[PDB]
Amino acid sequence: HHIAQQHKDTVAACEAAEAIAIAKDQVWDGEGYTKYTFDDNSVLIQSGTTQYAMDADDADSIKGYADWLDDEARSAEASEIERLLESV
Amino acid sequence: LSTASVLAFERKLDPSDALMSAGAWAQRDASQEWPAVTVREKSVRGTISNRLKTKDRDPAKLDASIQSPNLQTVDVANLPSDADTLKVRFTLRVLGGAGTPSACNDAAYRDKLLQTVATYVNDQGFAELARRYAHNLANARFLWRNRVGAEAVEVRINHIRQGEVARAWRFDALAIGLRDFKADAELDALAELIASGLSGSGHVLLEVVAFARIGDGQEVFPSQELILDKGDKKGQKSKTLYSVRDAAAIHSQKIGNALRTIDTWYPDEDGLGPIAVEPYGSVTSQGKAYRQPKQKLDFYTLLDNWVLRDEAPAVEQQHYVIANLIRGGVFGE
Amino acid sequence: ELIASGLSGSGHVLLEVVAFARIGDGQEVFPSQELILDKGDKKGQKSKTLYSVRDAAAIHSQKIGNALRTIDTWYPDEDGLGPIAVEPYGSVTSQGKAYRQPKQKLDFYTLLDNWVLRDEAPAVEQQHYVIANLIRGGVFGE
Amino acid sequence: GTISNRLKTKDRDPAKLDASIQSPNLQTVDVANLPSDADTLKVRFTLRVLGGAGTPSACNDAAYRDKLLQTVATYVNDQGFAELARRYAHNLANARFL
Amino acid sequence: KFIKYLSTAHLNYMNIAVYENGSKIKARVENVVNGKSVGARDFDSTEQLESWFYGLPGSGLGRIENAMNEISRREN
Amino acid sequence: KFIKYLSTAHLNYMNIAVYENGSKIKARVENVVNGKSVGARDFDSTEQLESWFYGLPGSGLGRIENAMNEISRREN
Amino acid sequence: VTDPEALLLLPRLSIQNANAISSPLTWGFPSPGAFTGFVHALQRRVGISLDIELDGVGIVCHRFEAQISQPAGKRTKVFNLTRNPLNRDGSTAAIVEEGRAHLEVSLLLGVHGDGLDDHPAQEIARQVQEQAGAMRLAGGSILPWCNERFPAPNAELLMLGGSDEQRRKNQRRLTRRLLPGFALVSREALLQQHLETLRTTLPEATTLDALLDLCRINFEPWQVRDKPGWLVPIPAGYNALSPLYLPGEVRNARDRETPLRFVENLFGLGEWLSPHRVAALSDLLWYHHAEPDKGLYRWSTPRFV
Amino acid sequence: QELRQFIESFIQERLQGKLDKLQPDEDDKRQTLLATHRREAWLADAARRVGQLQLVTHTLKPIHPDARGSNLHSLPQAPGQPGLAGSHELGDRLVSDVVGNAAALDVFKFLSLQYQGKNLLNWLTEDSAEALQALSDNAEQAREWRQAFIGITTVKGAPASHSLAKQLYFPLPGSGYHLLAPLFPTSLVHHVHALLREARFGDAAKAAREARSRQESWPHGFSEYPNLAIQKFGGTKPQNISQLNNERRGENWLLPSLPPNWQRQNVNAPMRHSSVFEHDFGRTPEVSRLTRTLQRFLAKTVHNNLAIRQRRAQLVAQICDEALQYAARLRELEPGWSATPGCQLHDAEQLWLDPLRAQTDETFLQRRLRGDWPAEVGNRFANWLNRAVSSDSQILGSPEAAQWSQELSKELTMFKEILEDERD
Repeated sequence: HHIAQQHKDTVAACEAAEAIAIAKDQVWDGEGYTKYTFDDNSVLIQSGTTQYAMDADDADSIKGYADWLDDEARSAEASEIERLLESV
Repeated sequence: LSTASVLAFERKLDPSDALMSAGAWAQRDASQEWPAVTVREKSVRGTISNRLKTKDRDPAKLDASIQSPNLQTVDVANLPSDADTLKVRFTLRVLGGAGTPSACNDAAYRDKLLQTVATYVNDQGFAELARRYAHNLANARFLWRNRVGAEAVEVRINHIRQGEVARAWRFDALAIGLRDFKADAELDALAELIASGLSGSGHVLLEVVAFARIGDGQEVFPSQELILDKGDKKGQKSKTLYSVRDAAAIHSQKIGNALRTIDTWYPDEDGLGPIAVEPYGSVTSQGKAYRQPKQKLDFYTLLDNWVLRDEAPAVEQQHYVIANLIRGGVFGE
Repeated sequence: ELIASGLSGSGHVLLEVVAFARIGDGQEVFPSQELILDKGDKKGQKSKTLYSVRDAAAIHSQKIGNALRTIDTWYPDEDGLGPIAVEPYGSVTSQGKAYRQPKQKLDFYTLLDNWVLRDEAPAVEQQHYVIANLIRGGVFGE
Repeated sequence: GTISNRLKTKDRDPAKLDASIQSPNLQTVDVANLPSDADTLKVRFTLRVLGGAGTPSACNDAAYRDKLLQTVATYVNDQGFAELARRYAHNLANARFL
Repeated sequence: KFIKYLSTAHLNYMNIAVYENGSKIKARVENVVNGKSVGARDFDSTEQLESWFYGLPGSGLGRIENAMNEISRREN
Repeated sequence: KFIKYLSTAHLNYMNIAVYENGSKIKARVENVVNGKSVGARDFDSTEQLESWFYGLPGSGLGRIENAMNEISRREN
Repeated sequence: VTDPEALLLLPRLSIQNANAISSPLTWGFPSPGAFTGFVHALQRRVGISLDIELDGVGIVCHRFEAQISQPAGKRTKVFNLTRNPLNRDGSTAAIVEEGRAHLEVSLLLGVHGDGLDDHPAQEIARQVQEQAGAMRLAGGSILPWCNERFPAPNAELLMLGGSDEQRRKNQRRLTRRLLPGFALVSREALLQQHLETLRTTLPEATTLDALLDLCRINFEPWQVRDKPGWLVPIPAGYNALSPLYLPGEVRNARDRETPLRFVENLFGLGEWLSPHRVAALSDLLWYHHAEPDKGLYRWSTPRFV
Repeated sequence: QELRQFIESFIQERLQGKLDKLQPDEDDKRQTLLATHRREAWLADAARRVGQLQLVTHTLKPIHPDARGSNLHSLPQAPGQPGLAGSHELGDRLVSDVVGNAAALDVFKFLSLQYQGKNLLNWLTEDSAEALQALSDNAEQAREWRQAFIGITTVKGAPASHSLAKQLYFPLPGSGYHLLAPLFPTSLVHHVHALLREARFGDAAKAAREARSRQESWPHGFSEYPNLAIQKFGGTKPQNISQLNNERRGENWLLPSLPPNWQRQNVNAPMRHSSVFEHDFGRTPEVSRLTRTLQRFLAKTVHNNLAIRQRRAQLVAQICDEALQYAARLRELEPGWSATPGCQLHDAEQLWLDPLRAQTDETFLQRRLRGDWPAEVGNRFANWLNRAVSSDSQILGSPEAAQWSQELSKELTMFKEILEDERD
């Protein structure tokens, strides 16, 4: 999360975030996403230039995590948004 | 001397699929025409008795879900109503030559490995490992849940050279302990047979037959197959059972799991008992992984420190490493 | 004393149970009924199959096992009806009711959590209920 | 068969009943009866009593399992299995399984 | 939002639940113990639900197996 | 259009009727009292009908039972 | 492609836990390459020490039962996998998928060497069987002897010498022990014929493979198209795309002494038969030839027809 | 020079896709951040990060997910055999898609607009003068980016493999070995599975099987696929295995390759009277299927004699050889042939199906049935073939029953010729 704020446009330190952190997701539709899961349950959405750093244990930041989707991207991801409907 | 990037060891102690056939005790010596135990279906009307949460839980769905019966179709295998003895038969080859890999990049690393294993065999034989293998064939580890709650379990082991029988052993599985490896004359004879097999000094084919008194019409326990459960179509049926041509059976790798329970050398606790030999020595049912790589007792750590650097570990850890080479596997990067 | 000596692990207990009933000449007996599903095939089929073994009518094993574990005379609602069998969320499928609700504090999961984790021992009869559920067995946990 | 189910009387006209009992309710069932010269049912089964009713077969935690075994062993040491085996003996005594 | 279960007996933990969204209803095949659903289908009123459901080939739980195999159909 | 019955004696209300469509004939297994048919089969001429029919295994009404079990065959 | 003098026969080899995937597009009975590579492994373990030469293999395939499943009434099939040990960390792993079979097969062979003058027939066949009893035939184990060791004696038959009555006599003595099995050959000339028949629209061959082994329902202005045999798609070789590499170039090879290319399989047509259609049993063995100037590999039975 | 009307218009259209969510405080930086990028710097920052993707047509990953190594776009040649088929017959319709970190496929669709009815893909590997007329930028920009655009369709820079890549030795004509690393034909798999999904359902398949519901068919022909087997890649995450859409959620299924005794049976010859009375038939569904196929070749005249000159001769061999398979299955399975009723008409078939010798057999067993070369079951078998398939007399007036009678003559002759050594 903070790693894409001190290096918010430095993609080389995002490759360092690939070097340090844990497993990765990908999203294929009309657009294209990668998802970097972290140990603090922080998933970096990455798309071309733009990005979004998610903060779990907060449903408003998951609303912001759903602010970066097409409705075809919301044709997928529904088992990922409803997966995060527990954290209180 | 870096490690080889490709390593692969073929397994030794190759078992087969065990077949189950039921009959009557004291008709036990003529156990050759006994009919097989068949797998059949039955329906089961149960209630829903799992745990139910409190988040996103409408109590109408809750009380509507608890107060309604569940329907389901399972497979069972039972003895016939006029038979109280389970017969489980399988065979076992002992190949031998337990140091030579089947695939290796380096030639210096492979020669160093063969000098290490040949140094181990020349310093001490295969008597320890064949003694513990003889104890796992002595009792009835390969009767997993069928052993639990039985009156008398008898194991008969035959050695085969031709269309004949060379030497026959007849044991008693309940007198022989489950956790205490105590010596015996017959177990030293059969341990000399297995130890003579793993060293490459001959051909060893064994026929293992197990007998258990359970009860008239009770339930036997074959091994259970996979319904993959990929999203949709859960299906009406549940608990399908493995079989061969109209007979219930156990998988070969489960008997092979039951034979290689050697490891009494955990760092954590030697009070529980021997559980089987794995790299990162783990138990799937308990959900725990003994022998962590953060310690220095892992198979990869001991093998790297004993082949590349000549730092020989303790003797019992050397028994662990050679036990992993008899297991075989896919090693290297 | 024989069964209690069996459950404690002090020996091996195998029992043979034989039951005899006078019903009448040529009357009807009641085996257990199997599952069929009327789907879309041709020319119809049966509507009532009965469970059998090799040319003999029979009863399922879990129905006898249901008949053996009718212990529970300790409902919060009413002890006047009678003992119905031991279940977590202790329920009757025929009556359509679920006694021993989780909104109370008499469920098996609630008593087991309050008696293992927190050392809050319940009443003695509820302890008989919890150990009866452990003799029943099942799939517990999450 | 016959017609003995409830009706909503939202699509139940008096001609629909006569038309529905013109209809076939033909059916094939299974029965089991005693022979005509026998008046006694015999029901035979067996029963194992295993024992060791505290040890689970699968458990993640090791502390929770040891606490569970101390709880069950505390129960058995405080009082035996006499109550449960008394009620099991009463269910084998009569004929609940009939 | 929840209305009722469509069948009165669960066929191996699976059942069809009927939901309400305003001017439309939502039938949804789902597991009972967990809660996660496998496929869904949207109707306009309960008269369309019962009028479509009672036209399925079957009776009893063969009808609910055909309905679960219809709503949770592979869409492509 | 109708030509004749193929058998001279009805075997439980069932008989094979022979029809004409122009340059082809139509054998059709049918009930007699009602009239509705169960399966049909098209031939080119009556020589093909008798040449095929007299090669069936049987004699008398076993031949017409085999013919009714042949024309009204499950096609799949 | 050299005709053998003898035909060594292995009677009943029962594979436990075979590999029933065999290709990315076909499914069932495994590749011919396992059954030829087994013979070359016998050539690397026996034939240099008994001075014989093993070239081909004859598939007979008495029995085959794949561990499959078909739930939910669908007309498609799934597999029956096994477990794996736990995670590196200690939770669980992913699930790869693997086919499975309980095979039983008989294998003809082919002998060229001079060991017949040095050793009798029972010695040669006994050494070959008692080495093949400790190997793994198609990715799975070979079941050892049991009470069904009664067909386990081998046979061996010199093919060139002797009168023709002994040729047809002992040949029919062989084919009464391969009697329930169904042989397997390669029939690509039929595929060229169907290319010339469907050459009105498009001469593509992969869509011909998609339009051979299937039930073509052709309606009437419905008639099922008559199948001229029990045909089956099999993998039939490699058609390497990459140029060849020196030994010490590619990281993670098996050994650093033999060259490499990257290959893909090559799909061909095969046919299951009865063994009595075959004119001479020496026209049944699977060979594989090559020309590594280009990427062109194949298994074949040349001169079957 | 309409490439500037491709780039400078299409990036503007993607800016019109970004006009749906635009605030003025972000538009104050997004004016130059979108326009000054949209002229020149979108291709610079996009061209810098092309190497995160990889455009190949054969991927190593479905062999094992943990395996890292060499994926290949290389399909340069189709030199294949006169009779063997593979992924060399693609030619056109090259569905080659993206493997890699999916965050930057906007470059890939940008490279997909080159082949929109034009030969600019060769102008993306070469032809920098065409980039001087159309793109009209500096030589370092257009030529350096042109060097950086081939790098999605080519390898990373060094050959590699893995210990989970199924490397196989292959012996030579008297020479050494070539160890080979096979791959997964992903474009061929996607093409063939597009064909199978077009065949199993679609427009004309639902229409023609709807005509099977209506018995009202028209000129069309469809087909049916027995025994397709599902193979699943990735597990619960078919996204990380790349290119797999919702249409292909690890869903690669396999055409069957079964040997035709995969469905074994129980051999129906017990001591019961039902199989003992009708033992002369010896039928399976395969036997009656071949017999009815033989009956269906009776309304075939000489007008289409290409089929009947070949198929009728082969068509009778499988029935008698299938009867040899029936005595095969009866032989080594049920060795118990004791005494029972009916030993006068089932006595010639008993000596035809010669069982094992009894354990209580005396010295009078080399004379009781030693000279039993039972050529009478070719006569009973001939009567069974004659009563099974119809023998037309209009083919008897012609030479079709002299040649046909010659075919059954020599075929039953060779069948008895196999039967000459049933005991000796």
